Amino acid sequence: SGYTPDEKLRLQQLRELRRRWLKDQELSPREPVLPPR
Amino acid sequence: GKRLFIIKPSGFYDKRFLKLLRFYILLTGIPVVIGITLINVFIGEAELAEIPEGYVPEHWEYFKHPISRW
Repeated sequence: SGYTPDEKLRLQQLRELRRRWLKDQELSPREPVLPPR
Repeated sequence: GKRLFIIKPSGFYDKRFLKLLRFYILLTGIPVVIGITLINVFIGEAELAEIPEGYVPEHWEYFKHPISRW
């Protein structure tokens, strides 16, 4: 059989947090702030 | 588009050590190389000659390079 409902809920919440963390790894257009060389 | 942050260890301290090592080596390396070049060009090396009769050389007159004699 498939997952339990508790396994499904934990997987859903972990996937949501993982996708938020992976989204937060993106770079801002101003980054990197290079010093004047 | 789609630029990701790359997680890497702190490379600041290693580069700082390498820069300090290079600077403190070169700080006396460059004057010593310049001085050796100026010794070689303007002072120059000695020339082998037979001992004159009745003359005894000093103990440092048996070497060729000026720095070795010094």
